[PDB]
Amino acid sequence: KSDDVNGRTKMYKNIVDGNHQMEPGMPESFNVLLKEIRSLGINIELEDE
Amino acid sequence: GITKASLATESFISAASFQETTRVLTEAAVAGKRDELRGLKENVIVGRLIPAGTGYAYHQDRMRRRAAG
Amino acid sequence: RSPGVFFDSDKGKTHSSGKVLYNARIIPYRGSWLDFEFDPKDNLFVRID
Amino acid sequence: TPEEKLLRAIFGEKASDVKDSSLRVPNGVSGTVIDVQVFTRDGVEKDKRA
Amino acid sequence: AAAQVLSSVESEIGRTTDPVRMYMREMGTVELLTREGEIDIAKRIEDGINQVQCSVAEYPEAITYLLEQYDRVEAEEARLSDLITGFVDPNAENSIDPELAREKFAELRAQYVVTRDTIKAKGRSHATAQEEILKLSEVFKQFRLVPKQFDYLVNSMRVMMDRVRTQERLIMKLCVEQCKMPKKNFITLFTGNETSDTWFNAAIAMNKPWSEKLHDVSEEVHRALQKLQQIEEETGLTIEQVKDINRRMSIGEAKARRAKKEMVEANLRLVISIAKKYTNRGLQFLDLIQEGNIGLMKAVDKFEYRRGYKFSTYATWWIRQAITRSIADQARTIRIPVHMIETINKLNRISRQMLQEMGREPTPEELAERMLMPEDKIRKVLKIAKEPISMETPIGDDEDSHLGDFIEDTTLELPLDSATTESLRAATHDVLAGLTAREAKVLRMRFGIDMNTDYTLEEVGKQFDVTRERIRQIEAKALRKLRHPSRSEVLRSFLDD
Amino acid sequence: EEFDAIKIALASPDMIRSWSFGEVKKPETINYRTFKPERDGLFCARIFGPVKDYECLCGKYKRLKHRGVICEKCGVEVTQTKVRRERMGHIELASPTAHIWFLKSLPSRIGLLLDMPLRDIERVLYFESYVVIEGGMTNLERQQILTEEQYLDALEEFGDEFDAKMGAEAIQALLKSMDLEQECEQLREELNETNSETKRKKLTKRIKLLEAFVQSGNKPEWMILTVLPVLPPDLRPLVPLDGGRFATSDLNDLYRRVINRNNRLKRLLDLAAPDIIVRNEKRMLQEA
Amino acid sequence: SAAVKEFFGSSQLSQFMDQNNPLSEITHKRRISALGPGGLTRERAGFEV
Amino acid sequence: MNISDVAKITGLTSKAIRFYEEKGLVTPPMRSENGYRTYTQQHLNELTLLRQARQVGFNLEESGELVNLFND
DNA sequence: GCCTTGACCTTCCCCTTGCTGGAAGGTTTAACCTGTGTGCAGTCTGACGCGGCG
Ligand SMILES: [Zn+2]
Repeated sequence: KSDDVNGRTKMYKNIVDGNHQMEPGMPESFNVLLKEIRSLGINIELEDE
Repeated sequence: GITKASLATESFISAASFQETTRVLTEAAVAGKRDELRGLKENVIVGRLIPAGTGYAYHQDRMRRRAAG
Repeated sequence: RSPGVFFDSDKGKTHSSGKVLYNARIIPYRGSWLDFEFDPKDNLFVRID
Repeated sequence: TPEEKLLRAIFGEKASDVKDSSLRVPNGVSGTVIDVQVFTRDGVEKDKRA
Repeated sequence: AAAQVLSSVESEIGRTTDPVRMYMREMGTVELLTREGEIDIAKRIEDGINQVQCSVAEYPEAITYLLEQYDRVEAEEARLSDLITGFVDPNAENSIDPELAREKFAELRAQYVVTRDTIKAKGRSHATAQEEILKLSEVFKQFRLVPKQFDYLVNSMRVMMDRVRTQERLIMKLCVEQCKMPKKNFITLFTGNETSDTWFNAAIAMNKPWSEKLHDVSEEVHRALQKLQQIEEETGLTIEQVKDINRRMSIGEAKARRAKKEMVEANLRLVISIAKKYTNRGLQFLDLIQEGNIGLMKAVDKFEYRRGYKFSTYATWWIRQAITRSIADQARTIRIPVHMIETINKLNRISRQMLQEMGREPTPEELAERMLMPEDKIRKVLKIAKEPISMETPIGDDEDSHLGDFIEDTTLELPLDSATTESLRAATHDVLAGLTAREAKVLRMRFGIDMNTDYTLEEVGKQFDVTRERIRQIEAKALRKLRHPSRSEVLRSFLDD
Repeated sequence: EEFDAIKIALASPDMIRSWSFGEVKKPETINYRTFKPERDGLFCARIFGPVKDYECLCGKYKRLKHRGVICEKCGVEVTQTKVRRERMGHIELASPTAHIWFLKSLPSRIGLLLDMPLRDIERVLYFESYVVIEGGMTNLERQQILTEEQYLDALEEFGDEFDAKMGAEAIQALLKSMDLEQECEQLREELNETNSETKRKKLTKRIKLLEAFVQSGNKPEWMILTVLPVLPPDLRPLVPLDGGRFATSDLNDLYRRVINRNNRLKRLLDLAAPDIIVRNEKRMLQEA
Repeated sequence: SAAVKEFFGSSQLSQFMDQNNPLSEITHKRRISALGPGGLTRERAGFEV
Repeated sequence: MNISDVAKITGLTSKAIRFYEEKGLVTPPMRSENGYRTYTQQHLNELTLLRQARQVGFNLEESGELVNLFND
């Protein structure tokens, strides 16, 4: 209802099929912040599981 | 003290949220930091479940997955 | 606040002393300011702007 | 896209090289018109209703 | 003394940060010096390049010389353009006709053909051979330097020396890093021979127990000296006089180099004067000041002294042009080249006087008449004349929220129309199942459905088979199959899509 | 989506390059009527990727038909315009420069490391006082401050036999020089003699700091900038509204001036001109 | 003209007056403040004033 | 020569001369390094010939042939 | 429903006079003139660090 795009679209399409289900991802403002740090000379990143 | 305990924290992200994020991330990136994602906030920003409420019952599954890779 | 010249007396902000801090000020309609004041240790000091 | 292409291959309607910019009533509003005012440059033709 | 006072001030800069103070309080150190500074610095610069051009002559290695370039440009029977204007051109202390050049380029040939024979007259350095050297030089020293083309004549030395020099370094890279060698003995012995490895045995005569271990790299060492020796065969003259001429004109150019400096430090204050006269707020102080400094560079780097005026004014207008360009190239993230810029300028220069003599703002037709040029230019100018307005301006009464909230992402999708398009697709292939496999499949590919690319009439044909017009009639067939007012209803609403 | 943990460290020139797609070379953005990005400007689709969903700059390649393909007229690759978000740029510089955070916060974290005042370092990089790189001779020492007249008196005392400088590359080479290790063990044992309040605290923070540099794999070399990254455009846009007027992420201005002075330096670089004005330009960069 | 028109229309003193009621007008012009230039600010200001 | 001085001497303008050179209708004038078309007295009379050729009625082609005649 | 079969149309690029006008992009003038600033900013302030300084 704010950020993630795949989810919002998918679920719209799904409740119109009477489906009350979710399929999350990751937000966008988060990755925005990542870029805006890496601008500052920063090796921020993420660890695989 | 209260606020200084907020800043002086194991993790850094919730510390990096609200009061002088500058010094936080400076002294962090010099140090090779890494948070291990058990705070609430830490799970908020990603949007993952909290380790808590209803979600503790699944986060414990994730914890023994951390043990069992 | 009008122009002219005003006085005031601050309440011992070296409250170690608990002592008065007399000071005086002028204000023009245009130009530069001027501040006269007593220190706690019995000496005048002055500062423009 | 090939499917809108398909529909307009069936019926064959087109669009001109013009479209609409129709001012409209905002949602939920309803009312009565009682005046109009129009302004035009000094030099351009004042059209019919102008 | 200003460094005496910069000492104390810098000792107690009250945590000042502005480089305005730094640069201005530095350049205030050195004062004005002109009106004979100008001319003595000028005489020093011209003496620098004079001793250069003196050095240039008597050329054993730089065999391609001004006579060669003058025949190369005279290769195709003709030229009087600028590249001759640099050439010999004795000033009577400027397009050049043929006969004058052919004469001036002839007695030099005479000095060469009478000079190159005595180089072998009992040595490179014979009395009368050096007489012909010094006489060829004197023949040239009445003349002047010749153009930037001559740059490559100097390069033809450097690119040799750059190589030769490098080989010595390379030989040292092969001789000096692996094994031990002396550095008091190697020098004079190396200076001794210069031609053959006789210094080898002379140096090793000390018996040098490391010199006994001269193995496993000598196949590189002697082959790196081979490169120097083959360059020596290519040159044909062993080097001490080329070094002479080189450092001669090297101090000759450093002369003009450092002499033009004090002219840089002569007139900096006019530069800042003008830049602040124009720091009426186009861009900013310092960059403008710095373009003015380039101003002063090129003003000095070409200067004519003979005119007898003050250097400074010549410089002044050159500086004016440099900065008054650089204001207008940059100072907008949008590029509007200069022509539009001066149009806007003169437009407003007229607009001020229309404002007075009307008491009122102008009309496009009136100043079009006064300027004598047409409307739509003025239109698109004033459309284009204005600048952008800063995403985060405070549109609120207070800092309520800036302009960013008041913007739309009018670019991407409608989820409604996205789902609608999915539904279009679903209904369409459902119908295609209802028509002939041949027609439906061939039309999926003919319109490019079910793949990336769109085939056409004959290509779809000659895939299928050679037909052309019955392919069209197959299309009409499928239309009849689809037209069919029982199946339209899955798209009779997409009728309105 | 899924992942385990966050990871932070200092960034190498090598990796800021590895992230980027191609280097920028000029400040411009577009035409003033044919609103089209240029080459090496700021919105050049070649590096950042295309402008719309799979379309080149001239319209050669379109509609996914040539997927991993390039209109080498301009040189823009056929892709979505979804990567406006992602593809950052990079920039190389003439002389590197120092990150204001790594000193001008309270305690420096870099000058502090060298026990050095801030004021000295200020006097260096705003080009007010030379300093010894390192002691070639026995007379003078590392970290030894020099004013230009005093610099020179030492110079005419020796000439070649020492290494002195004003500017950052000085400091670059300096912090490159040292070793965490032995100084760490020194300050460890040196704690023992006067473990009063001050000596103890100072040695403490330094030892911990050194060990932090060690075991993180971080580096002092990377404290400063031979490189700079460029943020993608849509995060910093430049767009009209209805009235026909553009608006500008003010960042854009903050970028663009910088670039031009860099290249101005590369002009003067061909000249070996008076280093005074060159210092002026360096100052201007650092300030920007 | 630039100065004057900027003042009469972009200072934070000029406002779009109140066409609700007559008294709205007469009071909205019979207002006094100490905000704006030569003035104060609520965060800078306290209780005595 | 100076290209404007030449075009005023022959009455033409520079793009006229350039059009004719594009059509190979005269001796080639060199440039200078700055790029100024080096015209000549040869180009003077070639251009005056090519000038009056069409005022007479000779097209681009046959007037080029007339400058061939002169150059012959 | 497989084949042409001939013969007709519409569009789209490209070409043939004699130039013309426009846009963007370059380089030099000798009478001269030599250290800003320019309107800030009205001083919020308590807790807390730390630099110098005793
Ligand atoms: Zn393209």
